[PDB]
Amino acid sequence: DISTAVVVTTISDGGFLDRLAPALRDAGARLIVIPDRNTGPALFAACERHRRLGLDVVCPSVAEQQDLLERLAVPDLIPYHSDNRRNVGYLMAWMEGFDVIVSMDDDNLPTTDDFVERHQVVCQGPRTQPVTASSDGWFNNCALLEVEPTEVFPRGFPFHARPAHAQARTSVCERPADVRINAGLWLGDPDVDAITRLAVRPNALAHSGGSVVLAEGTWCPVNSQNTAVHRDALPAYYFLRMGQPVDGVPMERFGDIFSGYFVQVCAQHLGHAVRFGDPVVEHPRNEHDLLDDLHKEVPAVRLLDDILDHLRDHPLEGGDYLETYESLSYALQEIAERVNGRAWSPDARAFLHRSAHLMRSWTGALRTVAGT
Repeated sequence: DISTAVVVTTISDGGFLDRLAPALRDAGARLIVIPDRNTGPALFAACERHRRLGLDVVCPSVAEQQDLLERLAVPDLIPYHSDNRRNVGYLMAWMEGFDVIVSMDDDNLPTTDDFVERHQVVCQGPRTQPVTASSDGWFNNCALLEVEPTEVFPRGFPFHARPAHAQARTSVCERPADVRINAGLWLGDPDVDAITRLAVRPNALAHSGGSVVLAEGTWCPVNSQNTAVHRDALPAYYFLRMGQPVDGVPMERFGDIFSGYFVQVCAQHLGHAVRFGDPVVEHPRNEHDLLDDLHKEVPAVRLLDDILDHLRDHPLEGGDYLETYESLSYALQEIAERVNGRAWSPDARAFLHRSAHLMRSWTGALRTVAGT
C-alpha cells in the first residue's frame, strides 16, 4: 500500500485547504503544510479544523521546525521569509518514511479525483514502456497542452535551444525505463517564465498530448508546483536557496528550476526517468507585479544555459541519490571556474560554490536522520 505525503509551504489564511482537502482526504494522503514567520494564526485553525474533517494534515510551527533542524545540525540551512521552507516538508516526509512526496504550490488544485493515484506512477517499478527522445536533447512539456495565443516553453527551458527546437525530431520507442519523477502539468496559467508571461500572457486551455517519459539524454525543466518524487530521489530534490547576486542583482524564483534539473541529471545517471503529463492541476491567473518577477528571474536566466551545457559533459559518480547528488555538487564547483561569459562576474561564480556547500549540508542532514 503506497503512502503519499503532499508538501506545501504557505503564508496564507489557509483557504486553499477547503478545496484541496477533497482529493487528499479521499485518497488518504498526508498533507504537510510548512508555515513561515509571517503566517497568521488562521492557517493553524484551518489545519486542525480540516484534521477531524478526516484529513491527515500536519502544520508545524516555526518553533517546531527549528527544533527539528537544530537536532539535524542544520540550524542555518533553510531561511525564513522564503518558500525555501518547502524543504522542511521534504525532510519530514522522508523521515516519516512516505513512498511518494508530491510537491504542490499553495496555489493550484487537482482537477481529477485520481490526482494522488496518478502521481503513484513513480512507485511502479522498472518496465519496458514507450520512451520519448528528441534529437536536440530537449523536450517542451507545454507542447502537451493547448495554450491560447501562441506556442510557449516552460519556465527554466533554456533560451539557446528554443529557436532550433521546432526542427528537432521526436521519436517514441519501447525501452526499459523506471519513472521516479512525475511532473504533472497545469491548466489556466501555465508555468512559464516571466519573459514569456509578459510577452504573450499564455492561457493553457486543455491537456491534449497525453503523457511522456523522457529517454536518457532528453531533458525538460521540472518545477515543484505539481511534482511527484519517489522517496529514493527525494535526496536530490533539495530546493535551491535563492538570493545570490548575479552581477549585483539578487536571483529569485528559480529554486525549483535548479532542483528539477538536479534530480533529473541525478535520476538519469542512475537509470531512472522523468515523466510529464497527468494528473493536471488548475493554477488561477493570479497576476501581480510581473515586472518584478522579471527583475527577479533575469539573474538566474542569465546563467542557466551555460550551467546546463556544462552538466552534459560532466560525468557523475554514485550508487544512490545521495552519493550522486554530492558528486553533482562537486561538478558544479568545477563548472563554476570553467564557464565563460559576460554574466560570470565573481559573485555569479561564487553562487555555484555556495549552493554546492548547501546541497552537501542538505545531504548531511539526510545522512543524520538515516543514521539513527
